[PDB]
Amino acid sequence: GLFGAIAGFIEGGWTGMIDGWYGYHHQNEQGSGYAADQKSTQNAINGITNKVNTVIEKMNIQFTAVGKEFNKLEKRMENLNKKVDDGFLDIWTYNAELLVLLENERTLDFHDSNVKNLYEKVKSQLKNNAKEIGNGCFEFYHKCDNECMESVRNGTYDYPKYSEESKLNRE
Amino acid sequence: GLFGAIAGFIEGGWTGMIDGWYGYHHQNEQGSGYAADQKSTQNAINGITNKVNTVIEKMNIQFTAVGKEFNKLEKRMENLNKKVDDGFLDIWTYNAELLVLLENERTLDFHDSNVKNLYEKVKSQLKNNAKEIGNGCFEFYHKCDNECMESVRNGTYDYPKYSEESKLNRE
Amino acid sequence: GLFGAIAGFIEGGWTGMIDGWYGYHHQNEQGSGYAADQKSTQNAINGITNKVNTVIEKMNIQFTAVGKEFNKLEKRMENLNKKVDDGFLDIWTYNAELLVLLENERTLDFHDSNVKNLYEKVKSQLKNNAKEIGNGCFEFYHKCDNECMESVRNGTYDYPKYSEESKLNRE
Amino acid sequence: XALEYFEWLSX
Amino acid sequence: XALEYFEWLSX
Amino acid sequence: XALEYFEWLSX
Amino acid sequence: DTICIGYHANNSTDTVDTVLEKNVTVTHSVNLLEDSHNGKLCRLKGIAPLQLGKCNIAGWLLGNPECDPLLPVRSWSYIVETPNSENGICYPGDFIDYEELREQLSSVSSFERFEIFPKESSWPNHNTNGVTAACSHEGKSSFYRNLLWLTEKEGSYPKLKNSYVNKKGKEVLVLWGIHHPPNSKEQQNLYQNENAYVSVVTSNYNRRFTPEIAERPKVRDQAGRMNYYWTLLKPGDTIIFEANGNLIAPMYAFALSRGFGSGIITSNASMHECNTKCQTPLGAINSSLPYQNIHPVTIGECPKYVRSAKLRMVTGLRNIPS
Amino acid sequence: DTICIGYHANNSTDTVDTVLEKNVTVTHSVNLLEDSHNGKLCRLKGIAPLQLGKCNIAGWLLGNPECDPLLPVRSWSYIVETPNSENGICYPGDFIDYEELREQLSSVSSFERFEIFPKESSWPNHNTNGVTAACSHEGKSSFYRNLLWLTEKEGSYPKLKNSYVNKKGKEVLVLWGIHHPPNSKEQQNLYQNENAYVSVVTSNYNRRFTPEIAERPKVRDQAGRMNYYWTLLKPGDTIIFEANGNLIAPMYAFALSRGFGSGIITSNASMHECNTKCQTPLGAINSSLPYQNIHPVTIGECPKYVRSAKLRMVTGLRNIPS
Amino acid sequence: DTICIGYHANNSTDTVDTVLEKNVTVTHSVNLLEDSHNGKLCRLKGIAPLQLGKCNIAGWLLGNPECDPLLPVRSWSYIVETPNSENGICYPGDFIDYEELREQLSSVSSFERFEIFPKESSWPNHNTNGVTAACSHEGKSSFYRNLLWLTEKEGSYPKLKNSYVNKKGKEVLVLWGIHHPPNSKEQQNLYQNENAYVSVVTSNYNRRFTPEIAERPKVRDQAGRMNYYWTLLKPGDTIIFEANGNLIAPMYAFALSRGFGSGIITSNASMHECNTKCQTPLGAINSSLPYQNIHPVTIGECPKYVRSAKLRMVTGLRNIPS
Ligand SMILES: *[C@@H]1O[C@H](CO)[C@@H](O[C@@H]2O[C@H](CO)[C@@H](O)[C@H](O)[C@H]2NC(C)=O)[C@H](O)[C@H]1NC(C)=O
Ligand SMILES: *[C@@H]1O[C@H](CO)[C@@H](O[C@@H]2O[C@H](CO)[C@@H](O)[C@H](O)[C@H]2NC(C)=O)[C@H](O)[C@H]1NC(C)=O
Ligand SMILES: *[C@@H]1O[C@H](CO)[C@@H](O[C@@H]2O[C@H](CO)[C@@H](O)[C@H](O)[C@H]2NC(C)=O)[C@H](O)[C@H]1NC(C)=O
Ligand SMILES: *[C@@H]1O[C@H](CO)[C@@H](O[C@@H]2O[C@H](CO)[C@@H](O)[C@H](O)[C@H]2NC(C)=O)[C@H](O)[C@H]1NC(C)=O
Ligand SMILES: *[C@@H]1O[C@H](CO)[C@@H](O[C@@H]2O[C@H](CO)[C@@H](O)[C@H](O)[C@H]2NC(C)=O)[C@H](O)[C@H]1NC(C)=O
Ligand SMILES: *[C@@H]1O[C@H](CO)[C@@H](O[C@@H]2O[C@H](CO)[C@@H](O)[C@H](O)[C@H]2NC(C)=O)[C@H](O)[C@H]1NC(C)=O
Ligand SMILES: *[C@@H]1O[C@H](CO)[C@@H](O[C@@H]2O[C@H](CO)[C@@H](O)[C@H](O)[C@H]2NC(C)=O)[C@H](O)[C@H]1NC(C)=O
Ligand SMILES: *[C@@H]1O[C@H](CO)[C@@H](O[C@@H]2O[C@H](CO)[C@@H](O)[C@H](O)[C@H]2NC(C)=O)[C@H](O)[C@H]1NC(C)=O
Ligand SMILES: *[C@@H]1O[C@H](CO)[C@@H](O[C@@H]2O[C@H](CO)[C@@H](O)[C@H](O)[C@H]2NC(C)=O)[C@H](O)[C@H]1NC(C)=O
Ligand SMILES: *[C@@H]1O[C@H](CO)[C@@H](O)[C@H](O)[C@H]1NC(C)=O
Ligand SMILES: *[C@@H]1O[C@H](CO)[C@@H](O)[C@H](O)[C@H]1NC(C)=O
Ligand SMILES: *[C@@H]1O[C@H](CO)[C@@H](O)[C@H](O)[C@H]1NC(C)=O
Ligand SMILES: *[C@@H]1O[C@H](CO)[C@@H](O)[C@H](O)[C@H]1NC(C)=O
Ligand SMILES: *[C@@H]1O[C@H](CO)[C@@H](O)[C@H](O)[C@H]1NC(C)=O
Ligand SMILES: *[C@@H]1O[C@H](CO)[C@@H](O)[C@H](O)[C@H]1NC(C)=O
Ligand SMILES: [Cl-]
Ligand SMILES: [Cl-]
Ligand SMILES: [Cl-]
Ligand SMILES: [Cl-]
Ligand SMILES: [Cl-]
Ligand SMILES: [Cl-]
Ligand SMILES: [Cl-]
Ligand SMILES: [Cl-]
Ligand SMILES: [Cl-]
Repeated sequence: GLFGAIAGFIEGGWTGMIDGWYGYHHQNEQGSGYAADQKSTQNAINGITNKVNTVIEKMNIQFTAVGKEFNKLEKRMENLNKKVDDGFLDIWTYNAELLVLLENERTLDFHDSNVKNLYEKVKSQLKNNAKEIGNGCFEFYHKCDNECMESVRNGTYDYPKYSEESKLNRE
Repeated sequence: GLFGAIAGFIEGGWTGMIDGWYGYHHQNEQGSGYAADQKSTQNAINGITNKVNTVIEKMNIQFTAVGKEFNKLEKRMENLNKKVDDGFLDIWTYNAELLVLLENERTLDFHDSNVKNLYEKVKSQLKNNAKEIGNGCFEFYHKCDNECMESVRNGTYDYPKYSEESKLNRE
Repeated sequence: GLFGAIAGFIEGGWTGMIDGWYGYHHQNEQGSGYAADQKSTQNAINGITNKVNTVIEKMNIQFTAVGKEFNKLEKRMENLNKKVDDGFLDIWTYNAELLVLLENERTLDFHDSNVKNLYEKVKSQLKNNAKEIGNGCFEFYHKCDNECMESVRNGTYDYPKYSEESKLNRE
Repeated sequence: XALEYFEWLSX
Repeated sequence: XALEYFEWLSX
Repeated sequence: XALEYFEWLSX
Repeated sequence: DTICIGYHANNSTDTVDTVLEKNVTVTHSVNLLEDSHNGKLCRLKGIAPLQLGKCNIAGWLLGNPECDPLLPVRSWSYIVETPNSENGICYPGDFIDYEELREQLSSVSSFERFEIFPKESSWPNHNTNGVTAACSHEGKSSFYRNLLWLTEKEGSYPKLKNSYVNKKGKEVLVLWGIHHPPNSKEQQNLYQNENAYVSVVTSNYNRRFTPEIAERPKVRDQAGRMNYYWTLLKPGDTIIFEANGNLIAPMYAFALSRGFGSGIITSNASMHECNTKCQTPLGAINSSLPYQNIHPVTIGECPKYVRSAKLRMVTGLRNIPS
Repeated sequence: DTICIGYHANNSTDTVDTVLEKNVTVTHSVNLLEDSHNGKLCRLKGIAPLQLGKCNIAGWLLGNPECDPLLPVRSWSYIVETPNSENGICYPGDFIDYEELREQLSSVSSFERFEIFPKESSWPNHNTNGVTAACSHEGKSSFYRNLLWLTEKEGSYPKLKNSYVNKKGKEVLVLWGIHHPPNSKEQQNLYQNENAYVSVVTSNYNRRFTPEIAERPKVRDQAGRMNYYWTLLKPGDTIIFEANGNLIAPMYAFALSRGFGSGIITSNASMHECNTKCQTPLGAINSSLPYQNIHPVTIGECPKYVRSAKLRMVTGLRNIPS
Repeated sequence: DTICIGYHANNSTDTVDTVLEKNVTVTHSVNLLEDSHNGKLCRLKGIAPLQLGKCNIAGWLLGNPECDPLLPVRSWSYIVETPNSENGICYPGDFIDYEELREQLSSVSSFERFEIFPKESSWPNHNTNGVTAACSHEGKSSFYRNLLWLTEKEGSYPKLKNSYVNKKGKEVLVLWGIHHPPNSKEQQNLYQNENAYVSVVTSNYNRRFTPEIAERPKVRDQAGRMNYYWTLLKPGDTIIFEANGNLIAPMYAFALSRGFGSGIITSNASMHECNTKCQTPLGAINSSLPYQNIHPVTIGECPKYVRSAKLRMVTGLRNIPS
């Protein structure tokens, strides 16, 4: 994708993360597991909800539209009515299909961007207390219990608190 | 946004930067202050000017268009004229509103990208002579006077010149 | 551009890379040269081929459309037929020009993104065994022969294999 | 309309 | 048209 | 249609 | 100790198209294109349609004997004709401004069939029993229920002049006919005047009709012709008929109410005990989706018709369970 | 020592909509939708409109006595009718191809009213003083200023035959009328011939008119009718009138010039001393914006009409003064 | 040792426009807008067009003597008229529903000109040698090849009544004319009856024509007029003509086949030995591109017409050889 995360440096998705679009997997002494990031997922849901609803809203209700009849001496008017109906139909089929394609492209890009931004947010929180081991994962240079993990997930990671131990393990 | 800078890792805007869209704030011994980056601001202005003008240009001048009248035995033609006027109106209302929405989205994204690119340009100029302290700021590992600051702003920062002192403070 | 690579931190293109859109230039003891990255180039070609073909496909074949004639007592019908033809023409000229502009913008952005993603892929492969010397180039902290270079190009670079020597030169 | 994909969503 | 937002702009 | 820009392309 | 950032995958097999790539499997998506109908004719916002059975508009309005007579008063939401309408104009001839009349009926929501000129009371000194085999019913020769074939009585056709004042408080559709014999012998035997004429006037309508006698190819075994005319008599206005021959007089007329959202459709489907907000000739649509590819002809509040086979919007992610 | 990268914020409260999000406060934006008018009728590119006052097109063209007579020659940029036009056709009857005539006038930029057939000189041996109460003026019974009611003189209506050769170098709009008495007694008292006829010919026009006598409901206290006809006589061509009764003759005709960008509008507003490039029935628009939501009816160079309430393009940034 | 990442540059000078920026030089691009034609009239899918030479539709259908007679049977893909068509209606008068007839011919793919009423055999006791100078050929006075001017023979014009039964298995276009002398003297000298009439009937057509005598401005040195009429006789149906004067009888008629994709165009170009899938009045288009800015009038399978001067899609990169 455009931002290089989804199907990029993060190769695949997680069937095991069932409560959100974007999130985390962790592994420490207490155990391992998945936990979606609800803030970013909720933001994305809000956005895409507004996009879908926008698409539906822009199409007005189609009120009654039926054919007309013409006698054998009104061929020109019949063909003009037909030219009108066919023209409008062409234009609306075109508009609909194109709008759906464009918006689909932008939606996948939007997701890709959300995942990348989340990754970068974590990276900038952790700094050199952990190392990037690829595939969107970080390996801590210190012990990170459930409380530490949660501090990372809810954006309150205390870098100085583990800076020393990390410096020692990093050597 | 899509690039994660505006309302992202750079939380808010500067009411104190009054001479441009994107720019800098600095703090050293000689004092502190704001200074917009004119190159990027001018590029963005050029772009968005061309976008606005493009939107206006694509809409041709609407020349004279008035109603017609039909007698009581021309109901079909009256309804066909009406179907034509209403169809064209639907299509143009749709086109206008959609184009404005799409372009607005792309414009905000464009700004976000400009701010991120500026940040990255500075970061790559400074390297390890400074540290990222978050919120789009850099803390120098050396004394950076007005001349140094300006060298950073106009893209001529001399890394080797401060490399030693920076290495010492970074230890 | 939107991702900051093309005409960005990678100032210009390579007339000497004749076999692809994106790729590499290398310099070692055995010599120097250009080699395009075929995977990314092929991906981009697939994408843009599908875009062009999509644009062509959305426009249906224009079947026979000729003018009609009206007597001196059918001015209203003549003007209505004219209003129909001119309306449809306006709408299609608008649609065509706008679609081409939008898609052009997105295409340049797409290329920019491909180049940036390739650069980042290499960077993440090399880590601290090399240093970013700007302009999209990396300087190795170790000897990188043709085999090493190729390992970088086809995504199998062995970081531990050169980690020691690199650490020594980096000191 | 709403995309009710998760139960914790806010909709 | 021009966006005259700053006086140093080039317009 | 095809963009035959390089001969190694797959088209 | 490790923490990883990732994204949702699931088992979904929904595919969408994009501009750079077709056929992408995604985790979540919404279909914007309605393609299902119930195959039935339904009520539209609680009002049943007007079904003409074996008749088309012409056959119903003229009063063709072959169709089952409708109740005196009807109200509807749309009018349905059947594709194979065998009973229309049964006596050969042109129906002037018929298409315009259909277009008028397209915004009518109710009719009341009332006797505008009573049979035994409006045309004294004339015969009113004229029938034909072109308009047969149950084998026997018959005639339009709404019209009356006035002919000579006791060897004479005196000039008639009758009128109706519209006090219904609504528009009144009045129909009549003008007969054209194939020869002057029949013209004399029927109307006793070779130089006959018919005159019909209102405040805004003014037409005169003259018999045109000539031999014509047989249509429904008839060499004669019958031209059908109509006018809408405004509330309070008066219509006047005057003739000394060839007038196929009005007997029943229609008091008409106007409405919105109606129309005339040709359909095969059957009426059922059901209700809908959107009706097509193929069946009713129950949907809030913005598009439909079922039929271009719609009545009520319907999605916009498109030719597309598929319009699916992705909401979720590119699905990679690998 | 520190340096930070940031972006503009200001006090602006402009909001725009996007696809992902509605109602976003931004630093800079442009409005593309014009919604303001001056509520006046103005000159269009320096040319005043043609105002018909109490008349519509019919009343002006026929010469209804109740409207203030216009100057002999006029030039305009658009034609204005008032919603409540009480003075139109004052003597009841049909105006044939009236709508087509309006459509012709929609591209006319100038007229010259000239006497095509002088009153005391064109119809000898006939009376020209016929008047009616349906076309009253200042209480007294009167008649169309542009037409002349020819009747019998001294107990006789001799066959007339007069002609006009168009040497104006422009199209000449010629109007006439055909009278239809309610009975043959009046037909005789007026035109002395029961079998009357009117004939009008040019190089490309050819029509014959026959009186059709019948009793009719009173309209403006008239049981008779008057049908109005018109034709455009090409430069150099000749029109010929020939009749022995029922002809409502032309007296004044119109030399017409063609132009572009004109049209006919119905408006309430008043003419002011002002100039514009775009005129709507509600008022004039002074704008270079691409869209307007003021009115679908426009004359001149106007923005495209849309139903939108808002079309605002963001140019600046997402505004976060926090 | 170093490795660099970069992107393609080349020598291309192709420029495209974007929304943020105009006129961008790129490495690769595709043109979507066709702007080239061959300046010739060609075959369309292997079928040559119908060229009318000096005639328009009217002149060809009536049988104007000045145009080179076509082969008895023709099949075409589209009809071409020349801008300067001098030979059309040669005897002055109105061609009723002419435009509708053109629209009918727009879906006709073949004709067979056959003798519907043989000259010396269909109108006994009448003269068939009538000619005029308005329809001159090689200097001499002549007449329409497809029509026959019936006049009085030996001081008498007996009532004629002839008919044709359509056994061609296709629609048959039948044309006729009605003559209108400028005075009753000529009416008598030609048709010996002052109260003449013409009657034309089929199963679905029914019209009666009456001479209208009046002096008229000379057109092509003729004060008389000739009105032209037509009808399409369905397979198996019968047309009947009946008259005692003024009938310009049919002699040749057209058996017509229907087709698709045809039309009528006005063009200057010449027919060449070439074939195309798309034909415009300016020349043929050989292209698979989605748009064209050559001409709004197209026949066959053509790109969509737009006003654009340029529609170029970028496929490659921003080209920076620096
Ligand atoms: C976010 O995470 C931080 C770190 O886990 C949480 O801080 C803990 O909060 C609990 C309350 O249940 C305290 O009793 C713990 O002692 C806290 N840990 C620390 C570091 O002291 C914080 O509560 C979480 N919530 C939010 C919204 O920030
Ligand atoms: C950009 O910044 C560099 C660094 O401030 C400027 O170099 C200074 O330019 C002035 C001229 O006013 C010299 O006298 C100073 O001595 C320079 N400083 C150094 C590092 O020597 C440069 O002038 C600025 N302008 C541009 C366009 O680069
Ligand atoms: C990708 O590059 C790696 C490194 O150059 C290649 O590994 C070499 O492959 C050749 C086969 O021609 C072996 O004989 C060499 O010994 C390999 N080098 C090493 C590191 O042992 C690999 O073949 C390349 N191909 C792919 C598709 O990965
Ligand atoms: C995977 O998705 C399929 C739908 O394609 C699910 O199948 C449904 O399963 C539920 C309950 O498990 C049933 O009520 C439905 O009848 C099934 N079909 C549909 C159309 O919903 C399936 O459950 C999903 N499985 C997992 C593990 O996510
Ligand atoms: C569209 O993509 C689908 C994948 O969703 C393709 O279907 C798969 O095709 C592969 C190869 O034949 C099969 O192994 C899978 O089992 C198919 N999946 C399913 C669920 O059928 C499909 O071939 C693609 N269609 C096109 C025309 O591109
Ligand atoms: C903030 O923006 C407002 C507009 O909403 C400005 O108000 C204007 O102030 C100027 C001079 O300060 C006056 O001439 C105008 O009459 C005011 N209204 C408008 C509509 O412009 C205000 O000045 C701005 N303040 C700051 C600090 O930027
Ligand atoms: C659109 O956004 C505006 C903000 O510009 C909202 O208006 C603000 O609403 C908050 C909450 O009520 C108030 O505290 C602010 O004072 C409002 N601002 C102004 C200037 O009025 C507004 O509510 C939003 N509208 C919708 C429907 O979303
Ligand atoms: C640069 O592009 C130009 C086209 O603008 C090339 O010119 C063509 O050269 C080939 C062979 O070199 C000739 O067959 C063509 O006739 C030339 N013109 C065209 C329109 O193709 C030129 O070759 C290119 N040069 C390089 C070095 O890429
Ligand atoms: C469009 O861009 C082209 C570049 O492709 C401009 O043409 C160049 O103009 C410069 C300045 O005059 C010249 O030095 C180059 O030689 C021109 N190139 C060519 C190949 O002609 C052109 O001026 C631009 N047009 C507009 C209106 O923007
Ligand atoms: C309904 O009519 C269609 C023709 O429109 C015909 O194809 C179909 O067989 C009919 N079906 C039924 C059930 O009558
Ligand atoms: C129409 O479909 C919706 C979706 O199930 C359902 O809620 C509703 O009851 C249906 N309405 C009727 C009248 O069947
Ligand atoms: C103008 O006419 C409109 C009706 O179109 C009416 O609503 C309004 O009251 C009138 N206003 C004035 C000032 O005459
Ligand atoms: C129209 O408005 C513009 C904007 O102020 C102004 O420059 C111009 O003078 C106005 N024109 C007239 C004639 O009022
Ligand atoms: C063809 O006709 C056009 C007018 O449509 C005229 O401009 C042109 O001179 C003509 N050219 C030729 C070769 O006849
Ligand atoms: C039309 O042009 C294409 C492109 O060269 C060519 O392949 C084809 O032969 C041409 N067709 C004809 C009939 O000239
Ligand atoms: Cl987790
Ligand atoms: Cl600064
Ligand atoms: Cl290389
Ligand atoms: Cl009749
Ligand atoms: Cl029911
Ligand atoms: Cl009349
Ligand atoms: Cl003034
Ligand atoms: Cl005639
Ligand atoms: Cl050939």
